[PDB]
Amino acid sequence: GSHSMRYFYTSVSRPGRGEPRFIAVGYVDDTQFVRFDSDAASQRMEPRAPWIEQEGPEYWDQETRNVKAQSQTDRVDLGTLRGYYNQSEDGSHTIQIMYGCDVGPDGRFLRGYRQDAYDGKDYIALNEDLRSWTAADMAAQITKRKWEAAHAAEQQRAYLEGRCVEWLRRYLENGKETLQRTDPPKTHMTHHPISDHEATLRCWALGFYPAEITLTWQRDGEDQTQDTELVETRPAGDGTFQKWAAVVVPSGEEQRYTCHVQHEGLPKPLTLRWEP
Amino acid sequence: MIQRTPKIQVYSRHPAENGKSNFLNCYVSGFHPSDIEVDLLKNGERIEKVEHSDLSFSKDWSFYLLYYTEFTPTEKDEYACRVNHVTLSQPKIVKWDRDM
Amino acid sequence: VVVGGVGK
Repeated sequence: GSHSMRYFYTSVSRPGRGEPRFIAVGYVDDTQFVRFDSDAASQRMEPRAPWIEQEGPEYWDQETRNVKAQSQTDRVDLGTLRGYYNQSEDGSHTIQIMYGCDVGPDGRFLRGYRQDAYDGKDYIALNEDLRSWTAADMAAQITKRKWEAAHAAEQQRAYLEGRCVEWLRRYLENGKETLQRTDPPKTHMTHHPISDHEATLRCWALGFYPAEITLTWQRDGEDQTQDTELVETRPAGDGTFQKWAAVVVPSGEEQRYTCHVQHEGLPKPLTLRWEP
Repeated sequence: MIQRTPKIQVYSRHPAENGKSNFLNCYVSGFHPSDIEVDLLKNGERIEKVEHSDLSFSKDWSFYLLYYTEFTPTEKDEYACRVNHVTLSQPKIVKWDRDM
Repeated sequence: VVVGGVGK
């Protein structure tokens, strides 16, 4: 399959409570492999997956230096953006950054991304061509002009097409025993009467990786949305995911309903029907 | 500025069997800003030593965290997740239902 | 790895 590497940075100002809280996490697909937390005792980039632990001391030294430098840029940027939006020195604000690259099954570059937020809203984004920016507002237009003048796109493009894909390929090789797994969902259905005339059918998917999955209820082969509940896909905390979909049905009509399960790890999609 | 209220799911890592060791999870997602208080409750009392995942966020910039503890479910013990967040007027409690 | 930054 295709693979992705993504980094997620959060910087939160806490005026009068010291420098901003900076948290960085790194993912390959849905697997976290590193973290940095400005508040933690180590002051180091730290491993969060077994297959990254084999990286030598030079890896940890350089990752720590680079992520600390980015936490300092974000600290300065919180001050600049507070200025741009004419905000009080007293309020807490948040910068978020997501960047990364996708590779195909051949390990070759497909796409790169870099997107920044302020207070939970789009601020500035690197365009698909990795040569130009989209600003969300007039403050971000100021950033866009500074970034055009500094040729910031060129540095992002060189990383995203170079070190990003090169190191993603290396991680996919070092972690191949775990990162190339497709754990199919283990499924079951439950039945609970709600009244003398209605029952809940709940279709379960457990123990699957990656997270992407579709659960659909049909009645007589037609997609149902009314009287359904679909929960958000959730982590089990063991490297797998869980999801369920429920439908409320008339009592004695359970057999008209089918739950369809689609996942990368299934040779063919599964269909479950309430089996008395 | 925008804020977003936390979504909460409370569930076990494996299907619950009375007397068998398991993990109790409270998955808190869709919230902004990042500052949040999450307690796991056993019979209305705060469980100590609860751990959580590293802060990350979704496509819409909203945050998510997994809070978890090792536990042994029994027939009579009730578990819940209790969340405080700047967006809530009072603590939000979700009780653990074994089939949710 | 992380990227090798221009102030906003």
